[PDB]
Amino acid sequence: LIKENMRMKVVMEGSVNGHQFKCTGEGEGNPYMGTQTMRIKVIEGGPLPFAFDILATSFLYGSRTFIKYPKGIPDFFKQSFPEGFTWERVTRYEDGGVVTVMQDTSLEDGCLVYHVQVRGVDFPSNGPVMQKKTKGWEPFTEMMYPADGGLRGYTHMALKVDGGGHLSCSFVTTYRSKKTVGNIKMPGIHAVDHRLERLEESDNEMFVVLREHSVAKFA
Repeated sequence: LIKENMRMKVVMEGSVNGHQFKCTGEGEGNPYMGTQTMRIKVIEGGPLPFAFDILATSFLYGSRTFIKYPKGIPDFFKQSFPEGFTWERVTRYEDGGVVTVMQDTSLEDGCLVYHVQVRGVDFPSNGPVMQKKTKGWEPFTEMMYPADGGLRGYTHMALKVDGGGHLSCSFVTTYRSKKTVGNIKMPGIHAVDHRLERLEESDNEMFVVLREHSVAKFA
């Protein structure tokens, strides 16, 4: 079901500090090489009065079908099809800011389909997120842990800010299979190294291309 080339489509809706928005994306990648690209438009609530970087990890640090797994580490995500999987996340940001995310991953007529619900609160008004002074995500390692027939994902990420700073951010994600028939071979503890790059942006972040590279390894 997961071919060497797979397309994906994404609808994201939510709010940050009360500012409502909607984004749509489409893209493609090589699930077995862990590489993917997505073109994203802000279709409602644009221009966003906050850094697009806070959303970036939910379209893609939200696309876990595109991880390169070695034979000996079972692939929870590709095994979950045709039904797919969900992920739920809470992210806490240095200096205040909490983002809660719920995501559904489905496969419809050979295309991966993502729905994402985002709610950000308590970002300080004069901070880099609400002032649009962020400079992208550093590469990051997500630790994957087996948890009662799904996976717990743990990442401690650094959002770059203007003037050479970072904001530390902690991501706890629960990945749950929607499989109603069939089996999943469960992996052990492992790591996934991710590189998420924002390229080809428009001036006010109404159009953004994201590129991600995700490779699994022993912990």
